[PDB]
Formats: sequence, structure tokens, C-alpha cells
Amino acid sequence: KGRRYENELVELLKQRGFTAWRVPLSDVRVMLAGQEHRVEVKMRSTPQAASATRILSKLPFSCQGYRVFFLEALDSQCKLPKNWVRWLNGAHILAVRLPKRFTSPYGGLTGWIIVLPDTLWDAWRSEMS
Amino acid sequence: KGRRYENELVELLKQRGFTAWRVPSDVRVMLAGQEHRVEVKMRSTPQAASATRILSKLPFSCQGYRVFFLECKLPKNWVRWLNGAHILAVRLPKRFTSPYGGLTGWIIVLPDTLWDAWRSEM
Repeated sequence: KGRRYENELVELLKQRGFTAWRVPLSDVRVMLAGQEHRVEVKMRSTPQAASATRILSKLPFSCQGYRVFFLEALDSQCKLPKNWVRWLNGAHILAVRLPKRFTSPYGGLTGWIIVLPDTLWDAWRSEMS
Repeated sequence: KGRRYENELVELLKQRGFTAWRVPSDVRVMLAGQEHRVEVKMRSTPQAASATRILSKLPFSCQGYRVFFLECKLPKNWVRWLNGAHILAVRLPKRFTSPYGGLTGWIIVLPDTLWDAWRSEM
């Protein structure tokens, strides 16, 4: 009931070596370079419902100061999807979950798309492997 | 190395039924389902913590905060110690706080808005 995907994202981040946890308030927290960051979690049933249809083939890319990528992707990298700016709602990281059947042909094995500020990309990469 | 008292406060809060932790304002506490930074200060004497005249007054409300032992204006050192956070935890040796009712040595400085959510978590 919504917490399901927040817990899934927390376990996926903890598997990749991140210190992550859940805060009901409906938010997720992550440690990047020794700093706590709020992660907004959105789940949509289809790429159209998440305004990601034209996005999927472009990942990873940088747009309006954000790096947008599939959760497991480490490959080298415009307006941004209007629904996404509203979804950030104060937080700086956004995690969008789609069914894996939609993301997987494009390389998104887990179904998650991470919208992260460009300032945080260096720290995010140095918290894996 | 300063982390000893943050861990002590986290265990004391978890004992009283709070969801508290130290991040790898290093302490976080969950009040009514909301995450709050807790600033931790440890001082060797009541004078070093600007608490000499405070100890006999606890518990009280001053400048919009409820000041009490863990279990009128506020000291100027304390406003600077909050430094952006909204909750402040001051630790003194128990020998100083105990004759006044502070068995643990901790003084909590909590906003009046959070007093209702703090009470209903014990």
C-alpha cells in the first residue's frame, strides 16, 4: 500500500552499498557523501502515467540540472517532464517506479528511474561497488 | 570521541519508546511520524553549559521551548547551539543534575509545537 515500493527501493539501495531507510511523515532517506537526502518515491503503472514514454530510450541523460538514469545503470551520460518537477515537491532526489516489463527492454532491470541533482552524481557513483 | 554521548542519548530515547538513530545534528528522532534533527552538546559543568540558574527551574517553558530533564529569555549559548535544528540535548555530569531530579544528566530543549507529539510517544 505505497510503503511496498519505498521498502523495495530501500532494499535495492542497501544491496548496492548505500545507507538508506524509510520515513512515513511518505518519504525515503539516503546517505550521500556523509549527508542525508530525502528521496521522493512515485509509482506509476505505465510509462504514459509517469510521463516517461519518450524518456526511456534517452536514459541516461542530463536535463535542467538533473541526471536521469535507471537505478542499476553506470553508463556515461534538453525542459524536464512537467509532472516530475511537481513530484520533487521540495525534495532533491526523485525515484520513479514503473513495471519492469516497460523499463527492462531499455536496460532498466529493476523498474526504477532516479532523478538526481548533477551535484550529487559524483557522490552517488562513489557509494557503489 | 563525542559519539559516546550521541549513542547514549539514542539508547535512552529508544528505551522510552522513541524511534531514534545516529547518522553514519548527528541524532534523528521520530515525533508523530516526522524526522527531527537533535543537536547534542556535552559540557563538564553547569557553568560551561550556561545551566547554573536553569537546573532549579526545570521543567519550564521559555521563549517558545519546553526545557526539561530527559526522564525568563533562554541562555544565549543555547540559541546558538540549536544552529538550525529545532531540538537540543545538553548532557552534564549526573552529579550536577541528579540533586535537581535529572538522573540521566540530559536536558531536552524542545519546541512548544512538538510537546504534544513528544508526550504521546512515551
